[PDB]
Amino acid sequence: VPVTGPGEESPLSCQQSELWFLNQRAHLGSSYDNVQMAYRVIGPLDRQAYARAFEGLVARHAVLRTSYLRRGDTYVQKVNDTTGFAVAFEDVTGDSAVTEFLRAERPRPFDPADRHMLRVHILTLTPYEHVAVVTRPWGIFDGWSTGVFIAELNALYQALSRGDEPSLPELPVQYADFAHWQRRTFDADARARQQAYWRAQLADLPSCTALRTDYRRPEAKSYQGSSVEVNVPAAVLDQLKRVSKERGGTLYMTLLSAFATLLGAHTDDRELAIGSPVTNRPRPELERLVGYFINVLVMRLDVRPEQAFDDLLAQAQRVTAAAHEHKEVPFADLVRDLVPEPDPAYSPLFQVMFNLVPAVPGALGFVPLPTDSGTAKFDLNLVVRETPDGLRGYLEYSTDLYARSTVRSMAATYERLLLKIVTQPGASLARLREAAADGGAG
Amino acid sequence: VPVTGPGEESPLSCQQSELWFLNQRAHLGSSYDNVQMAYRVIGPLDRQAYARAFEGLVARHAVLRTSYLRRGDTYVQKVNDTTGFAVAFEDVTGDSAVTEFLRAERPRPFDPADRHMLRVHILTLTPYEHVAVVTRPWGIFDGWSTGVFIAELNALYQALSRGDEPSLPELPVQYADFAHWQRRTFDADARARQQAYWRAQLADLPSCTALRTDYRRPEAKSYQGSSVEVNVPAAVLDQLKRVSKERGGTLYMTLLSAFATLLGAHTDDRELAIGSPVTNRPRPELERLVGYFINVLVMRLDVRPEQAFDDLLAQAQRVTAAAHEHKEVPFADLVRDLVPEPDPAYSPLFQVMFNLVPAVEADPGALGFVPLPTDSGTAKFDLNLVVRETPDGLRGYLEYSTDLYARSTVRSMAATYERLLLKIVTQPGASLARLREAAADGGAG
Amino acid sequence: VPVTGPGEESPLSCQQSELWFLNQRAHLGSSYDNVQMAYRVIGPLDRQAYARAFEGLVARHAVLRTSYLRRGDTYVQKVNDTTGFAVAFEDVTGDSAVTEFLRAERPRPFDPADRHMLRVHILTLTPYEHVAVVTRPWGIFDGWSTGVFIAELNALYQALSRGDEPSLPELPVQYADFAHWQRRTFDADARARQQAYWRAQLADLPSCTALRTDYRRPEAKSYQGSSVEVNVPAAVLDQLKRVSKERGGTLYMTLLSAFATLLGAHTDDRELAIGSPVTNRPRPELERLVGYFINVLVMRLDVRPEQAFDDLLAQAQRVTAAAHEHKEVPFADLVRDLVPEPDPAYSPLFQVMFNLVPAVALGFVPLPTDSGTAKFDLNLVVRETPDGLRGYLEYSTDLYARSTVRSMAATYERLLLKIVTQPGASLARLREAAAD
Repeated sequence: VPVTGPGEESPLSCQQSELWFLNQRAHLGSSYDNVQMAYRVIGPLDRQAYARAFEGLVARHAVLRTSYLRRGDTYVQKVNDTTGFAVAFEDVTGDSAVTEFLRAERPRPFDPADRHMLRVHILTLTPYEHVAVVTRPWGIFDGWSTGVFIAELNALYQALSRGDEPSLPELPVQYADFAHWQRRTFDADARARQQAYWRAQLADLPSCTALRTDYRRPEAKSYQGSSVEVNVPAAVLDQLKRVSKERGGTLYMTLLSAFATLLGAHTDDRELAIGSPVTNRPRPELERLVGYFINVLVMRLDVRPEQAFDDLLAQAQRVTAAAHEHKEVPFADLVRDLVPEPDPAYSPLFQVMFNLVPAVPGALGFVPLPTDSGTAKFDLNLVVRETPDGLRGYLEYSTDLYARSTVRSMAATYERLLLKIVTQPGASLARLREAAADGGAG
Repeated sequence: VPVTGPGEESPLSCQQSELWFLNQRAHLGSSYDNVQMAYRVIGPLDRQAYARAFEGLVARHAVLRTSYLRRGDTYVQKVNDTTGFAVAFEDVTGDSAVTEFLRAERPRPFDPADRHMLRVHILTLTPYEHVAVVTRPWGIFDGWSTGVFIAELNALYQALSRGDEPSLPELPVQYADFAHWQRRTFDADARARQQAYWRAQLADLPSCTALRTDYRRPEAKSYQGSSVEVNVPAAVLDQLKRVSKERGGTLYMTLLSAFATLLGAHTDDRELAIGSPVTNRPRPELERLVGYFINVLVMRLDVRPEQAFDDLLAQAQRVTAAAHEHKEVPFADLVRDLVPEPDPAYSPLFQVMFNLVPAVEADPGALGFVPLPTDSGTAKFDLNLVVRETPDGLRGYLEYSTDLYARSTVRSMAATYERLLLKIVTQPGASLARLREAAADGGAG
Repeated sequence: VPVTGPGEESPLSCQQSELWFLNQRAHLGSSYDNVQMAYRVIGPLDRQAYARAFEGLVARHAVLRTSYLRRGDTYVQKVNDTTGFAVAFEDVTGDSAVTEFLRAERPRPFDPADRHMLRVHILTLTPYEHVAVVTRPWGIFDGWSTGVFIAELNALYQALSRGDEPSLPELPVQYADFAHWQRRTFDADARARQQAYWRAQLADLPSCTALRTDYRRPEAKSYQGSSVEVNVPAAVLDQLKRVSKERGGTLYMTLLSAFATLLGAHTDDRELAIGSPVTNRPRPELERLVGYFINVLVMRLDVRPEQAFDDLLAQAQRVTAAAHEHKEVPFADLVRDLVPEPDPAYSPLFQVMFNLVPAVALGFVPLPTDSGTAKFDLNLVVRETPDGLRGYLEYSTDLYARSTVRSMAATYERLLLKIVTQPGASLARLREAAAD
């Protein structure tokens, strides 16, 4: 129930603890992690209608028009009005101008005192070719909100291109409403409970996994990265679904177990810590809001190589079930508590990350543009998503520690490990790794 | 209508002029064109039922059990009974072992007098992983026959795994009946007319296209090569279909015009010759038969760079419509008549080929099928673009001769083709030079 | 003595009975058996001088410019001049490009009427890195001639690069003179005697060795294969050379006995036939020529498991000594006279081969080209080197997986140790000891 008005300074929610200005780094800059979306629109596009669809979308969701101000040693959020938001138009000559503009437009800084938190550009190449650029600061909204945003934008464009009017269901809940409702159902007792659980769980855990890289770890992190591409056939994915369903688990647990099995080849550690972002939407009134509902949990797994994959699956199921009950406390709290002195040479509390993204006549075609920022916050980052023709995704690595060929071999090993898990229903981790290694020179 | 009795010799069809033993090469071997088809089976497979499904496939299609006997200075085809065919079983440990076994199995020779024209291997890895291998000589059946083969194989296996009896459509006619009908439905006047048309159409054309290559052309072709992949997004494919249907043509003409536009950047020739295999199944009955129904036609296009792409599209539509009217005479006869002595350095009458493959059209304990790569390492032409249309866009590969090209040049060619399709979509009235310049914003490859 | 004039036609030698076009296979191709020879040249290389070195090398050796003409039911050889030969230059960027170019270049055909029997390519990678490629058909010259070829090429390049004059030993005779002399000596009586000896020696022998294979033997050989490496330390090689000396034998006999001991674990037969190429240059004048002097002889050994290794070594002594007295008759004639109707499933008269080859600014790094070809079931080729024994075990991919062949190679390397330590043990005892 709405408890906010104009000019109200409302407290930040639990998930706004890492927006963009609370994670400053001296050697990187203040805007190194701006999130940019680039698309190519193919077909006869009405520029004015499409821009007015963006304006209506910004006026609909209140997060895109929210500001923040410093209040002593903490920060607060403030809601502005939609006046002053305009879609910029530029004429470009070819793809070289487009890529130069994309490269020179993302790193321009956002400010907490800025009144609109969205920048929209429409680049016109020909009357049948347009590029839409959406860039926003970190911590504004997540991938689920990105899908909602894109679907709503498509609906608004289809409605508004003609003489019609925007016709969408209203949003009874604003983000500040969710913040207040969460904050009143959140006390020192629950915070202390979850911090105690996570300090007990992350006990006696090495500060950095013994990942045998290619190049010796630098004394300081440069935060430069790249990515290799991952593909899994649809038949293998269907068999993985069948395997997971009859074992009592889910697909995420199976893929996390496979990732843990892969990383056992690059380290001799008995325990492995992998970070994993989860969504926090515990209410039927929150599947349409555009906002940041992502909290990172750390998963600990036992990767002894003489055990069966079934035992690893059961352990991963138990760990995942336990972790989902204590996902309220922010990760930054755990970083501050359990890591007093962070070493600039590696990330705190984990160095690898696994992320399963949720699925989800005059027409227009949309081809996403390649957006490779070159940033890698951790040593490794496997982001995969379910698709009708199998599993698609990529593996992001820090360029200081690994060579491209080794990361390619790792991705191929993951793809072969999934098949070997499917086809060998009783093998051990070492047996599965040996079976996957027979790739025919890769 | 069926006009052949059991154990009757029948004449060869026009498309059977390209089998494998009528086109031998001294330094290459008789089995250098063997076609191998390997795929992986995931799930609980009944090996014996699958072998019986293969045997039923062999017993159902009489091309798979047809011999070729020499009568005078020509050949005739005889159909045998299915007895003698068997599936071979091997236990294989690993995937590199599978690759070595596949490389060893493919070049094994086939004989024209052999009673069956098929080899089937089932390789057991685990009780839930098998590899099925099918090998045949060239000229036995084509890709549409491969689709029919796979579909009826799956149907037979579903019928046989449980204690049922197969329910498959009865085949109206045999391939020998088709050959007899084709022999009756011409009195050598149509053949002479098609000779005349193709002799007039291909006249005054250079013997070899003046393509620019990385390496110098040897005095004798080696017939080795590899390929690089081609990928086009589904949105671009849909917009290409929209444009092609607006212009009144088909998608094949648009893709062929795009290929002709790409090739004009690597040659100073004003006019190109591109060969393309086409299907000739001119009755409803033959549409489900397993056999060879393919002929190759040479496409002659004018690629002057100052013309609009619409003019090239119209010319391609005209040429393609004209070529499909004279597609019954074999390409080998054209080579014999127009190229009395062929230069061993290059292939006759064309050196680049374009092929658009027709598109291929849920139990709880079902089986998964994953195709396995088959890198034959062969190259019959300088360049060979093979693409097929899929629900997720356009898939294919660009095959090239390793006597002439490095891999980076062919990668650049494929990327330029993929960019050219998009630039064709987004720029209606641009010329060929403008299209090439717009597509050239790809970072030098 | 030279008995050949310009433009004279000479008869074919006995060793020329297996060139490449007298042994064609229909399904394989005429050029499936070409020999490709690639090296890497590191340092500042004068390319024109090195090509001129190749031209002078082709002019020096008359086998490289010899044609073969059909006169009746047989062939004759004619020597041409050095005009028409040239080195081909290419700019290549990368190593995968070099590999692909090498794979493309080898299978190009050779014709018997060609004036030159070589193809030389110089691939420029950088102005300080080059790749030299030499390709020839089968039956032109052997490994001894390859060593002579390389040494003389290097000498010519060293002489020509620094503006000097070439100084090479004069060739006393030419290969056609050797063929003329051979026709005079081995005419009608030695042929009959050797044919009778080989008919008596290879009688009552199984058609095919009953080896145990991973896969079922196909109805027709495909001639595809691979290989695995074989490595032996120098101390072991020295001990083997010593233990051969105490018996009066040589290293070849000891290695052949060890190879036969290895094969007895995979076969239940009491008799083995092993083929082995043999050098035949029975004159001082023939030691420096470039040509083909190789013949294949069949060695028949008894491998009963209760005998000691000493008895097998003595039997190898006897058999090897007896075979070298009858090495003039070609192997093809023996196959024709002994195997009238060959079986396409296997090779004639033997299926396993053992080949021991004799031992041998800019830096040179060879580029190993694996052809993927196998003419027999198994083929052990070992080279003697200062650091030990180097070579490979080539196997047919129709019959064997790689793991079995690697296990065989490791067992052979261990069996050499077991032979060195205790030569008095039986064959079964050494087999059990070496299986660990």
